[PDB]
Amino acid sequence: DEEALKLKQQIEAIPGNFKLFKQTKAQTQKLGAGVEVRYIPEQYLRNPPSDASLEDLMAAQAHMGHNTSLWNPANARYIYGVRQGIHIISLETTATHLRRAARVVEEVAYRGGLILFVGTRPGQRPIVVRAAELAKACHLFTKWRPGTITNREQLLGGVPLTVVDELDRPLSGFEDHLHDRRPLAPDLVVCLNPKENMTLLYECSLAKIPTIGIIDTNTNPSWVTYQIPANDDSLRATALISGVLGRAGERGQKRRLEAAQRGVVTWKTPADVQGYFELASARAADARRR
Amino acid sequence: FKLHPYARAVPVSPSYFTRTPRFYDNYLSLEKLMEEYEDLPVIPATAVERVAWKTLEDIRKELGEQVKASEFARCLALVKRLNSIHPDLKPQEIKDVLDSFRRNVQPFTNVAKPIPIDQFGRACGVGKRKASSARAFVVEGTGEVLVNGKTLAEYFGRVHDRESAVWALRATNRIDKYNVWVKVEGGGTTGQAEAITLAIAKALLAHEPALKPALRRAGCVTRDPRKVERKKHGHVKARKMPTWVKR
Amino acid sequence: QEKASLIKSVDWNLLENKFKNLNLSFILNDASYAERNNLSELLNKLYYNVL
Amino acid sequence: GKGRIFQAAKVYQRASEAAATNIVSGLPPRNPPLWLKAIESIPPAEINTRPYPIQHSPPNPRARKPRNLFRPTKIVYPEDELRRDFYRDHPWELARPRMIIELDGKDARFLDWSKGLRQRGIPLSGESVVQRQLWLME
Amino acid sequence: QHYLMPLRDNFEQEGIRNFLSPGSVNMAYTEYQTFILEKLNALVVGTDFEQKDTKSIVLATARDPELAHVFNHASMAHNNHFFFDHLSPVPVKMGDKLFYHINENFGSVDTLRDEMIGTAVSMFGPGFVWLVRTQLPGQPVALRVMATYLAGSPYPGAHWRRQEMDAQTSIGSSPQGLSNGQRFFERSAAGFKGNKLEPTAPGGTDLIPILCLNTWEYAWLREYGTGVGGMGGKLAYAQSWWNMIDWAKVEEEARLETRI
RNA sequence: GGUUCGUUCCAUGGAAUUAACGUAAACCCUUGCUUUAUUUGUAAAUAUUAUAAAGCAGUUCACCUUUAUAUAGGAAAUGAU
Ligand SMILES: [K+]
Ligand SMILES: [K+]
Ligand SMILES: [Mg+2]
Ligand SMILES: [Mg+2]
Ligand SMILES: [Mg+2]
Ligand SMILES: [Mg+2]
Repeated sequence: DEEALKLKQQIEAIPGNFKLFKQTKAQTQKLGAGVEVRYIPEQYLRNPPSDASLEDLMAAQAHMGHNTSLWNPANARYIYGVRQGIHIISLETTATHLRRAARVVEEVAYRGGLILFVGTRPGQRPIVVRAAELAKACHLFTKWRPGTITNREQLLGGVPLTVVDELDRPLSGFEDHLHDRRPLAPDLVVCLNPKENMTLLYECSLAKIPTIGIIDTNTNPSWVTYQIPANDDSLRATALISGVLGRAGERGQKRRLEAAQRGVVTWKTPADVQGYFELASARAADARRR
Repeated sequence: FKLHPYARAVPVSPSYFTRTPRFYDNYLSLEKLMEEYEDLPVIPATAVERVAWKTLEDIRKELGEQVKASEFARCLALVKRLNSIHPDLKPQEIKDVLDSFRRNVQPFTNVAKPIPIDQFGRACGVGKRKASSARAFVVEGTGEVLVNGKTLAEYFGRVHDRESAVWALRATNRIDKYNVWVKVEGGGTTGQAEAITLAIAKALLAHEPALKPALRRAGCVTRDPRKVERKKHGHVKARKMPTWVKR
Repeated sequence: QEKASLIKSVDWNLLENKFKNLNLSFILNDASYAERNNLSELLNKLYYNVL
Repeated sequence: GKGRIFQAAKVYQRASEAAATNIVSGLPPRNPPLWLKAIESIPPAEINTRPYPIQHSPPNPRARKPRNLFRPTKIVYPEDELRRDFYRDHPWELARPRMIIELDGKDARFLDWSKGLRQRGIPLSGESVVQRQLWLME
Repeated sequence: QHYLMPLRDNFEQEGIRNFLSPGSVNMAYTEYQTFILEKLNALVVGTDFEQKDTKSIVLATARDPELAHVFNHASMAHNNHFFFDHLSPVPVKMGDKLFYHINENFGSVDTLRDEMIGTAVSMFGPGFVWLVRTQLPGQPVALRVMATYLAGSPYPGAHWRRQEMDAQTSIGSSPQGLSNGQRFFERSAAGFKGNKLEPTAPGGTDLIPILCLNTWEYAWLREYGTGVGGMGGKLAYAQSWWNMIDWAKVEEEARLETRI
């Protein structure tokens, strides 16, 4: 039966009508009147804000804590009151702590530090990956493997590294170093759900690594160095907080690379690479006489 | 020649601390393409050419990572989604990344050679049993059967074995259509009888290939691989053990 | 990668699969290439020749 | 105490001390971590201290030995009494779907209840009657 | 919320030369489009249509009988702006390509003039007269004249409200009357059951409105008066309109594939 | 917590990441098929028993069922083989 032929015409007509459909769309779509678009779900990723206001935080549902019964009474310092059977986090407290964390993220990126954004909940992968992209950092959206910091030789043994200068240009002549070197640990960890991964945060406490976390009404605030009291169960509040910290890192990386063009390095060679220079000159000093 | 004064080690990939760096780097690239070419039209799955995508094992070996089946199952749903894009409208970027997920494995081909028919119209079939091997030459005839020159009754002194030797012709009701000239060797009475069953069945299919569905249900196509088990040291026979004394 | 298995696929580079008819009367008889008559021209395409 | 000892609030103090001197006595200390100077002047905030929470309602004056002093209190407004009155007289007004999803949190910037029930940005709902009632009643 | 957008060439300030006074276009667009948008806002203030566009509200509220009142304000705002958006401050010379199809389809540009103008008066009711571009998958581009009623939309995705034939003077016992009556129930029954009468292409690329003529009284009653005595009126309004058409833009939106 | 002949595989754990041995795989005999060889074995022969080197083959395909959608299982002389 030729009933499949006319169906073929449909598959052959898609390139045609599609081009025509897209053209006519740009003609009669925005004629009637203008619309004031105040919210788009994809706004926190496409164009995150540099700073969060009280209205942005409240609209993102960052003030909705957990049930009053499931509360860590230690973090009663950030709670504004009780309503709808839950604890309300003070909007002023979330804003102040968020502007402070943004400074930490900006300075660590300004001093050439390695940052790690960690959001493991289901719908947090696009958020963490976007934040790490802006700040030129690392991302983690799956279950943290216990020991990736305190036991980095086993877990991060064969992962490749590279040596770069103040302008992030790859330097040649460190082949012997990169082969015999201890794997890297993050200089800053931004956790979007501390309650769910305390193994990661405890290794940062042992390794002396500063950490930033979203502390919900039931989360222990002693697990991170810099707390951001806010609702960690909302993907709208997590995208705003993460986007604001991503802009902080981006704004810090811009200053670091601008100072480099002027010949001003905002950091010093780490101790790991520093020692390599010493023994490297020794091998040159040995051959100096011989 | 001297090294650069300012230098610091930096991870190459952004997925440095993840479980599988190389996998996520490739998975995030698909997420970026899908999010970019989501508006392009698609084609119903019925009109999508079937492709043999790689397996979870081919990826583990290729990337040298211990990828998870659940995380790979969702990475496979993207390539199937992107593959559904219209070919003409499909960008060159998606065409290339998809070619890296194709599985170009070809199974080995082993086709048996068909049994010919001699110029005199006789086809030779071969059957085997416990220790016997038969060669049956089936020809258009009246129903005369010879086994090593002797008649069917002068050779098998057990009617059960006679019916089993020519069971293929009996099941298909063709005893009076062909003449068989069998030549058996080795084995015993029942071993040779069942060996001729398979021999005539194969030779018969050379004349009328459309009888295999019937010889199947008759049980004349299957080769019975049962064989005497060897004697094993410490045993009286293949499996019989000597008397075990507890005290 | 070491503990990874191998999928059995036909290797068409093997000399056994590349020529399923090993008789020179068929290989050198203008089968695929244009005028590869000389048996040497055929061998040079298969093996590494030091000469 | 099953919990572990988290010293996250003292990463700088611990890291700065380990970097003060060199383990090989007689040599200058190596360069510290790159994050040490970044948060040099951004100390952590005080945690675990229990303050007197905001009192959204007057505390019981007759109480002589009050308990739950460090417990957050319930937020109550004069409109709560009004909302309960309206929606109890109009139960099927709850069947009209209402979108509590916020757009930008700037709804209260265009609400002038001296005009009427129809405002900008919000739909005509039982909330409009409560806000209009409260304005007239005050 | 939906806000009023400026016009093409400051018509609100100066208006058209010899088609509408600045005061008339003010009462026709500013003092009316704003009135419609105020009512449109109240209907979508707390619904999914709060941030959607006018045409998006048209196609989304076409068949739903519980949103017919929302369709009117959304379709009216889209149709009204579509009318002023195709007017030119100065007469434009009709392009060659468009000048060919009009003659091939209608016979002559002057024939198309009387057909549209004749349909505006022959309709005797506030509506819109459209110049539709129909092109089936197998057939070529063909131009025709479609006349919609109070707020009907020409787009195929909103055929549910393609109000193009009154029922009080078109459905009767006469031979032609019964035919119209049959088509009436055939549509209502087909639309209700979900069946489609005229197969259309995906994306609504079948009909592409190019030109429009707003015949509502608020656009001409003030300028051209009632029309008693043959002077002015709805007739002269349609005539003067034909001189200010933006044939340059009309030809553009038409997208007449070049085949000469 | 499921699943498997199986610490097999999947998911998961506020701690795991890996190594060796056993296991498994592979090997030997056996089963079907392909190529090679034909005496001292084979009635003849246009090559089919036997002999013995290498290679291929299965739970493969079809059907049915299928959890948390992640990993699968069942049916057994009347699907193929
Ligand atoms: K025995
Ligand atoms: K053999
Ligand atoms: Mg929570
Ligand atoms: Mg484990
Ligand atoms: Mg074993
Ligand atoms: Mg001999």
